[PDB]
Amino acid sequence: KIKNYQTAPFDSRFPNQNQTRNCWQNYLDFHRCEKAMTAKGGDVSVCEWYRRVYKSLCPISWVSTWDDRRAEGTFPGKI
Amino acid sequence: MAYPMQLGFQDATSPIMEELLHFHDHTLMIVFLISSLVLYIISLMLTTKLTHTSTMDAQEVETIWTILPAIILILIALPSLRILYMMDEINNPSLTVKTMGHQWYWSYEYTDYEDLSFDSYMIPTSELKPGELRLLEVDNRVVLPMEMTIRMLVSSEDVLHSWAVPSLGLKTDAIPGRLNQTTLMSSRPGLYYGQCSEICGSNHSFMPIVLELVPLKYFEKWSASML
Amino acid sequence: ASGGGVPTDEEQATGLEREVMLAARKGQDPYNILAPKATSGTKEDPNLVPSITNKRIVGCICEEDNSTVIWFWLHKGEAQRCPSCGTHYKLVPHQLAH
Amino acid sequence: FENRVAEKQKLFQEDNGLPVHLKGGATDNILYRVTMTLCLGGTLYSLYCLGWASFPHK
Amino acid sequence: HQTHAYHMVNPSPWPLTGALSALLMTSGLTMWFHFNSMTLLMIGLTTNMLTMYQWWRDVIRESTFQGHHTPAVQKGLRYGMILFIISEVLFFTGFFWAFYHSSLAPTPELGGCWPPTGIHPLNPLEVPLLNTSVLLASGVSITWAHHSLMEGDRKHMLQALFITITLGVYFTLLQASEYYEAPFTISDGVYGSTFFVATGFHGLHVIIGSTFLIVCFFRQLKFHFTSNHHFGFEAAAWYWHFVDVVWLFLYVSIYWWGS
Amino acid sequence: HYEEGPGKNIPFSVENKWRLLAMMTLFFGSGFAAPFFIVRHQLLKK
Amino acid sequence: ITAKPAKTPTSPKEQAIGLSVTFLSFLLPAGWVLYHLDNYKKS
Amino acid sequence: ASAAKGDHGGTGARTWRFLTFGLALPSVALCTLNSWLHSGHRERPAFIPYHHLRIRTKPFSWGDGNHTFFHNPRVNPLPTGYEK
Amino acid sequence: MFINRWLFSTNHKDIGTLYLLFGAWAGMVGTALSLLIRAELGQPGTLLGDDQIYNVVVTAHAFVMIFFMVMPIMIGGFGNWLVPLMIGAPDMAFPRMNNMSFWLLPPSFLLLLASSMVEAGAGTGWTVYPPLAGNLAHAGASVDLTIFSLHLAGVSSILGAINFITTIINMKPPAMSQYQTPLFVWSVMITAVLLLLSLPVLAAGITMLLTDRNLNTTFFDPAGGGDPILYQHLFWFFGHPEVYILILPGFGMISHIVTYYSGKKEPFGYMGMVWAMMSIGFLGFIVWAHHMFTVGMDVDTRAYFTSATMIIAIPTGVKVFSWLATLHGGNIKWSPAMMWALGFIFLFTVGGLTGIVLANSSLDIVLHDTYYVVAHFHYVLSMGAVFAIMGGFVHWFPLFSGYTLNDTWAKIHFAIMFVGVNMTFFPQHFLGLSGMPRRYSDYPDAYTMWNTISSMGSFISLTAVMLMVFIIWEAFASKREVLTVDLTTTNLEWLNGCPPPYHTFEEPTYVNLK
Ligand SMILES: CCCCCCCCCCCCCCCCCC(=O)OCC(COC(=O)CCCCCCCCCCCCCCCCC)OC(=O)CCCCCCCCCCCCCCCCC
Ligand code: HEA
Ligand code: HEA
Ligand SMILES: CCCCC/C=C\C/C=C\C/C=C\C/C=C\CCCC(=O)O[C@H](COC(=O)CCCCCCCCCCCCCCCCC)COP(=O)(O)OCCN
Ligand SMILES: CCCCC/C=C\C/C=C\C/C=C\C/C=C\CCCC(=O)O[C@H](COC(=O)CCCCCCCCCCCCCCCCC)COP(=O)(O)OCCN
Ligand SMILES: CCCCC/C=C\C/C=C\C/C=C\C/C=C\CCCC(=O)O[C@H](COC(=O)CCCCCCCCCCCCCCCCC)COP(=O)(O)OCCN
Ligand SMILES: CCCCCC/C=C\CCCCCCCCCC(=O)O[C@H](COC(=O)CCCCCCCCCCCCCCC)COP(=O)(O)OC[C@@H](O)CO
Ligand SMILES: CCCCCC/C=C\CCCCCCCCCC(=O)O[C@H](COC(=O)CCCCCCCCCCCCCCC)COP(=O)(O)OC[C@@H](O)CO
Ligand SMILES: CCCCCC/C=C\CCCCCCCCCC(=O)O[C@H](COC(=O)CCCCCCCCCCCCCCC)COP(=O)(O)OC[C@@H](O)CO
Ligand SMILES: CCCCCCCCCCOC1O[C@H](CO)[C@@H](O[C@H]2O[C@@H](CO)[C@@H](O)[C@H](O)[C@@H]2O)[C@@H](O)[C@H]1O
Ligand SMILES: CCCCCCCCCCO[C@@H]1OC(CO)[C@@H](O[C@H]2O[C@@H](CO)[C@@H](O)[C@H](O)[C@@H]2O)[C@@H](O)[C@H]1O
Ligand SMILES: C[C@H](CCC(=O)O)[C@H]1CC[C@@H]2[C@H]3[C@H](O)C[C@@H]4C[C@@H](O)CC[C@]4(C)[C@@H]3C[C@@H](O)[C@@]21C
Ligand SMILES: C[C@H](CCC(=O)O)[C@H]1CC[C@H]2[C@@H]3[C@H](O)C[C@@H]4C[C@H](O)CC[C@]4(C)[C@H]3C[C@H](O)[C@]12C
Ligand code: CUA
Ligand SMILES: [Cu+2]
Ligand SMILES: [Mg+2]
Ligand code: NA
Ligand SMILES: [Zn+2]
Repeated sequence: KIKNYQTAPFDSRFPNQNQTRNCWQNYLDFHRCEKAMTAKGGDVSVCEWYRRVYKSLCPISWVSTWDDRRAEGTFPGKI
Repeated sequence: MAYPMQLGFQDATSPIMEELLHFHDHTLMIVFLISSLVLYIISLMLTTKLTHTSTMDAQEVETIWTILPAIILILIALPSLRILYMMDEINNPSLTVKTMGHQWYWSYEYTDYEDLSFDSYMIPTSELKPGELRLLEVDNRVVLPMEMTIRMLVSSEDVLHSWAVPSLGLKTDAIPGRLNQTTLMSSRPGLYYGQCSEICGSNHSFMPIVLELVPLKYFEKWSASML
Repeated sequence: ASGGGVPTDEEQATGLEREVMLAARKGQDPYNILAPKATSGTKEDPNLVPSITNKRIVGCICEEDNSTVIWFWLHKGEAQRCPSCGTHYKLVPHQLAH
Repeated sequence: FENRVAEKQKLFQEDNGLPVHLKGGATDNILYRVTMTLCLGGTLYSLYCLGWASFPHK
Repeated sequence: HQTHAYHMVNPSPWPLTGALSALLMTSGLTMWFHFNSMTLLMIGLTTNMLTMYQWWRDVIRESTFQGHHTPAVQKGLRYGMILFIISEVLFFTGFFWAFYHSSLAPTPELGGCWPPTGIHPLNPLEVPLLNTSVLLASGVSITWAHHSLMEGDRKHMLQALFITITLGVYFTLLQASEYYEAPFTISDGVYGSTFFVATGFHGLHVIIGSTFLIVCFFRQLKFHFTSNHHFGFEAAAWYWHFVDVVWLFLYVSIYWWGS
Repeated sequence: HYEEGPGKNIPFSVENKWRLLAMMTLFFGSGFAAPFFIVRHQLLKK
Repeated sequence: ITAKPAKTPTSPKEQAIGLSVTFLSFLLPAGWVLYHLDNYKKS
Repeated sequence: ASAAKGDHGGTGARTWRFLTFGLALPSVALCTLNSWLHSGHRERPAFIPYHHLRIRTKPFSWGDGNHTFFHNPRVNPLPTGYEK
Repeated sequence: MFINRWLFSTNHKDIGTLYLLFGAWAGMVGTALSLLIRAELGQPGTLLGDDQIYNVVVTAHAFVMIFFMVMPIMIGGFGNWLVPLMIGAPDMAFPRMNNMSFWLLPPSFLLLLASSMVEAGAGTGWTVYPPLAGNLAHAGASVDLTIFSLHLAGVSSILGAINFITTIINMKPPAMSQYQTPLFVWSVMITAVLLLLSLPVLAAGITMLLTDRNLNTTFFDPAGGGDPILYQHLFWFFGHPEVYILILPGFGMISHIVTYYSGKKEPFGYMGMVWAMMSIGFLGFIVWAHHMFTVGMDVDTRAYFTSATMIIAIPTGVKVFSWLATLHGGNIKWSPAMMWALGFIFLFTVGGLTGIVLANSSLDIVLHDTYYVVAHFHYVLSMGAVFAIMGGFVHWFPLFSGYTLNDTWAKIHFAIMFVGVNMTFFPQHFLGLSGMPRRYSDYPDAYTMWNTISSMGSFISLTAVMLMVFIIWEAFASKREVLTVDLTTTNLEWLNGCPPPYHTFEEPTYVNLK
């Protein structure tokens, strides 16, 4: 719905060679949205865009390490 | 790839690399001119019995050899900067692929739709198949669709490395904890080689990069079969 | 608020420091701290170059603002001329330390 | 305290041909030998350590 | 006999003992970090202290006792000190660069914010502010000491110099307690790294400067300084001001802005 | 002071050209040989 | 520049000797190590 | 700026002493008051094994290799948490 | 007396001599390392069979050539010997501290040789970038001993800088302004200022690497929020000024040699020469990131660094053309020193021009970390510095020793070296353009031809170095004492005889104010 995604589009907020924050921001956004939805009684499907973008941009080991830390309670980012 | 006795750049595979060839031709002409001129004048100053050892005035000829060089530098900078910004232009890719450097091999990840990933190691010289290139072949190549704008994201999981493909005009350092972006676009199908370009220890010389450019349709079946 | 107890150079300076100080007071420069002023440098009015031996290296800045300094040994005896501008210099030897 | 600089000036300007680092007397000589012995000995010891560290102790 | 005012120094063994002590300290640090032994380091630090003591003792002998410091020699020593201080400024600049580089673009590993997640900075209005008033005050008192010396007032020179030193020691003690009380350590990421290495090197400079002042204090007690010739004191004062200014930058950058 | 003049302002002797040849040969030869022996050292440790 | 004749002239024979000795001091040690490179690689 | 005081007719030893005792030391006294007032041990925060903190890539060259140089048991947790 | 003179020295000439001896010895070490590099690359395959050893060899080659050969010779050797003589000063401002700048080098060299002896050496590249240089990829004492070597070499040079700047500012005749000092003296002062400002930043940076390796700091470790790129900035902030530090005293000696053998009383456009060196010095501090065009920097930053870097060609051009204008109309003396200077002018210009090709970030993407860079710096730095050193050495050897060299042998030496270095390095441009990476122990088969020729060229240069040693021996063996020297009126350093007495200028020169 409103998707049909090929890959993460150009984001004017991150126009330079260093894309580290682009990955990080979308990872955060997806998880913040996922928590809002699961909490207030709504659907995680609205959080889809962020999931696709961070999935396309973020290295597997980063996503993996971050997931592990959120589970351990050591994720330094605010979610 | 480079061939025996090559003098200049590998043949341009992308529009940007073509652009650089022309810019290099332009600049190299200038380099030849100035170096030969200097060599010339040296020989000119040394081939005469005529002398003039008294004090010579400088605030006049110094204007010439200050303004001319400045103009020549601007003549180089203009096309240099035009290409630099052109490389930077927003292109909007159809695909995103990531590569992680490791001691000593590269791994690739195509995670736009499916979670596809694999390691890419150099084929040992003893295991090369007849006709294959020593130090250049890898077990798993980087299959990519030709004639499409692709976003390459480069990083590392240990020390620094550098992902390069001379034919496409590419070189982006692989730094741990950082995600470097570059765009790739091959005008032709084929196999394009590159080698790790940042000293990463013992096997820095042995962790090549091999891109395999095929039509989109073949890229898609390859991705499926690679899951 | 105030008082004394701190020695002065006059009372405590010693060695070469003291010599330079006492000489400067008499308006002398035995240790070549100052740049000598030129005479007209003619045959009759040569630049007098003090020395404690029978020769001293002279550096001549022929014209004001020249970056090139002309160097040569000035020997005791008849006045010599700068190889570049011809101005005259004459050595006036010995003494300093009584 | 009293100003005894003049005494020290006399002692160090005394024409005995001794270099400034030994001109204070026998203590200078001792301190010097201690310093130099520690330096030279310590250096020999470092060379030894280098020899030791140069080889693998598996 | 020479007829210029410069100083030809007697052949000295200190440059060699100094160089060797440098080898002993670096070798020692290596032996300590990797081969768990402090023997070399111990000898190194010892010969180093011995070298500095004898070398500067000789400089005092050459100037106060032998009179080799004519105005020309003193002029050169002034340039030497200013240049030395400049090199020290550039050294600190490298650490301030490291601080600003990390703090201005906090990486995801820190939580993408500064200070990092999990770091609770010291309150800059507490001991760090006290430390600031302490160094600023010592800057005033050392200026009083200098004017006293030049006006020929022995008692007040010693009084002002003593106050300056006490303040330097007070700063050092306060900082040492701050180091102990701090909830973060040098191993607490880039925050602890920049904090302790930068303030640490500064702390070392305060200790060096204090020592230099103490040396001037004793030389003053022994009447070495005249109301006009006292370069050792002037250099210690310039060095002390340098230390004071580095603190102001540290305070503003690391303690205040970086909190 | 010290001896002055040609062959006297240097830390080595040039009184005998053959002893000098030996000195120079050891001096420069040791420097040039060092890397070869260090490489040999590193290959022989493992 | 002008100079006086050699106080201790070095004849052509003496020069061949000096040159030879010089070249050998560089070439022999290095050559030895290089020659025995295989003996080192695996031992 | 010009401060808020005045003198300047001749800055000498008396003036700098006036500043030492009339401004500088009193400032140190006030800051000493302020500090030895707002002190008091603040309740140490709950331990969380954050990966960017308590870094250990090589043991320290002292003690058991796991304690920082100026380790304070009360406020400095080890990689595994606060001590006994 | 021997120990007093040579271990406890406070004389600028004797200290200069210790530096020339140290530097010549270091050059032998640096040369052997370079032949080991080229032997490994001499034919396809592996020679050493241990690439960590190859990397350790490349790393040590650079440190030795830079810190132990070039700097000691140019600044400590020629600088100590010539600067006081050229301004009529009795010695350096701090003649005792000067001795410590010297004595810190042998320990520094020992620490470097130690790092290659212990563990598996530091196979990091002379840039020592982490994480490769960190305690995980390079565990053990090696990298730490390397860092300490640099600390001692850094202290030596910083103290030497303070000494030279003070001496040049404070010890000239009362009537001589800074605009009346020789160009070599200017080149040393400017070099000293760059050293003074740049070395402390390196010191800061390598100290941070040391603490990351041993005190659990994470300045360059992403896990603690650090950044490997920060080290690069700190290194290169020192690194670029360093390359200008390596060439400046060379520019100074070249000006003297060219002026001297053109039979001129002065170099053309003195003030333009001063201006050029100062501008090069200034600009040399704002172009460092051109060593980081591939690390992933903003495009605007890259455009700035490309531009700032190109501007250096202007002041550099004024020097080149001024040397040529000094030759113009001269009564040319084809001495061996003049040949080195002329070779310098040409080879330096070639290397400088390829540096301008590299300044373009666009092109650098493809040239970075390839042999094109190695070719660039071996022309400007290797040939440039070595040629200036050889020219100055042959020119001033009679002043330092009191003996003359055999000119014919010296000309033969120049010829062999000229062939050797061009055969060794010219083909490397081809290797770079075609894509061969630097720091490689082996290469794809296509690169075989140029690598073979390059390694052959390296042996030619070895022959030249061995011959140089023989030539120096012959000079000392024959003992042809100097009698007369031309142009002493504009070359003060020669005015006190060959060799000049222990103490020169006990009675200073007389210079009128007018
Ligand atoms: C040693 C190996 C030589 C191999 C030669 C080529 C074989 C070709 C086969 C067959 C040739 C024809 C078929 C292939 C054409 C390929 C065209 C190409 O893609 O084009 C680009 C290529 C090839 O460029 C060329 O088109 C080759 C140019 C060669 C210039 C040589 C000058 C040589 C001088 C002395 C001999 C060399 C050593 C000393 C060099 C001293 C410094 C120059 O790559 C370059 O850019 C290389 C050069 C890099 C920049 C150096 C700049 C300053 C150099 C010299 C100034 C001298 C001035 C005075 C005049 C010269 C005075 C001495
Ligand atoms: C003697 C030392 C020395 C000197 C003087 C220079 C001088 C210059 N260098 Fe070079 N350089 C090095 C030593 C030196 N370099 C080293 C050691 C490295 C590699 C380090 C490493 O990675 O290990 C390097 C690397 C290097 C790089 C990084 C390449 C890379 O890693 O990808 C760049 C980038 O711009 C560069 C540029 C230049 C430029 C523009 C000059 C300019 O200053 C040159 C100017 C001179 C001329 C241009 C010629 C004379 C001028 C004229 C005749 C006038 C007319 C000219 C024009 C109008 C163009 N250098
Ligand atoms: C001053 C700097 C200097 C000098 C002179 C040299 C000289 C030489 N270098 Fe260089 N080299 C570097 C600095 C220098 N190099 C640096 C910085 C690197 C990069 C390291 C890295 O990547 O980390 C490098 C890397 C390097 C490589 C690339 C390695 C790789 O990428 O894997 C190669 C390859 O051929 C090479 C070869 C040589 C050769 C054959 C010589 C010489 O044989 C050429 C001929 C010169 C001489 C033989 C010197 C003679 C001098 C004397 C003996 C002094 C005499 C003294 C008196 C008279 C007082 N060097
Ligand atoms: C545990 C913490 C550690 C503490 C800190 C560590 C180190 C500090 C070290 C030393 C300094 C302390 C005292 C110095 C002691 C004796 C000085 C002796 C000379 C003397 O008594 O000097 C007098 C003034 O000193 C005097 O009041 C002495 C002055 C004391 C000043 C500070 C007291 C403040 C009082 C309250 C005022 C605050 C109000 C603020 C107003 C606004 C400010 C602008 C002037 O006299 P005279 O007749 O002109 O001189 C004849 C020759 N001496
Ligand atoms: C009281 C304030 C004054 C500070 C200095 C006083 C004592 C420490 C000893 C030497 C310090 C000198 C310079 C600083 C070097 C490293 C930073 C040290 C700053 C410091 O002391 O920081 C401490 C760490 O100590 C540590 O590791 C320190 C470990 C001690 C070993 C020192 C390591 C030696 C490395 C020196 C490198 C030398 C290179 C310098 C080159 C100069 C130019 C060439 C902080 O304590 P912590 O427990 O982590 O947190 C406190 C939690 N309650
Ligand atoms: C965010 C960053 C964080 C880190 C910051 C950390 C700290 C901050 C910085 C600084 C503060 C520290 C201390 C300041 C206190 C005292 C310093 C001493 C100055 C002093 O008191 O200087 C006096 C006079 O000024 C003189 O020297 C004037 C003469 C100077 C001579 C030496 C300079 C020579 C060096 C090279 C020359 C430069 C050329 C300029 C032109 C270049 C154009 C590009 C002493 O006299 P003198 O030498 O005989 O000279 C005779 C001239 N009157
Ligand atoms: C000085 C007078 C000349 C004026 C010219 C200007 C030059 C330098 C001063 C400017 C410094 C402040 C600029 C900061 C603003 C940008 C904030 C920022 O964010 O910059 C940061 C680094 O700045 C940093 O440490 C900056 C750290 C400092 C580097 C500059 C080096 C010069 C220092 C030596 C000079 C000696 C002076 C002696 C002192 C008295 C990080 O870099 P980014 O690329 O953003 O990375 C983020 C990515 O995820 C997205 O791409
Ligand atoms: C636990 C403590 C140990 C820590 C290690 C360091 C310890 C102490 C360092 C303190 C430095 C003490 C220096 C004492 C110098 C005494 C000699 C002196 O001060 O000598 C003076 C000259 O100045 C001169 O050389 C000026 C000499 C300048 C020296 C200043 C150098 C500071 C040293 C810093 C070293 C570390 C660098 C930082 C590390 C990262 C003598 O001339 P005057 O004073 O005019 O006398 C003449 C009159 O009497 C005539 O009437
Ligand atoms: C990993 C650990 C690395 C450790 C490396 C340690 C290296 C060496 C350690 C031992 C060195 C200490 C020995 C004392 C040195 C004193 C030098 C000094 O005080 O030198 C003076 C000159 O410098 C002046 O003034 C002003 C300059 C004063 C310089 C003080 C020397 C301090 C040495 C440390 C420098 C660090 C560089 C700082 C930047 C990072 C005096 O000059 P002299 O020629 O002596 O005399 C001239 C006579 O006319 C005097 O009457
Ligand atoms: C550029 C200027 C800087 C030069 C380098 C600075 C030198 C710093 C010296 C640090 O040395 C020390 O090291 C120790 C480690 O060996 C300590 O002992 C300790 O370490 C132990 C050994 O395991 C324990 O037994 C103890 O509890 C104790 O804390 C210790 O007190 C301290 O003196
Ligand atoms: C990069 C710089 C290097 C330049 C190349 C060196 C040029 C050649 C130098 C000659 O050196 C040697 O020659 C040998 C062979 O000709 C060796 O002998 C060896 O080989 C033998 C004969 O094959 C034996 O007689 C002995 O046991 C032996 O060790 C070997 O010792 C060595 O000294
Ligand atoms: C004894 C001497 C007077 C002059 C002289 O020595 O003849 C006096 C005058 C001022 C000095 C003192 C100053 O008043 C400052 C200090 C104040 C005291 O609380 C402790 C000692 C103190 C550190 C000093 C000790 C004292 O012995 C000094 C050195
Ligand atoms: C004014 C100054 C010194 C002149 C003197 O006092 O002798 C001279 C020295 C070198 C000159 C510079 C150099 O000749 C290089 C440039 C040449 C151009 O003709 C003018 C600007 C230019 C940048 C010059 C400006 C100015 O005339 C300079 C800077
Ligand atoms: Cu990976 Cu080089
Ligand atoms: Cu550079
Ligand atoms: Mg690179
Ligand atoms: Na090889
Ligand atoms: Zn004249």
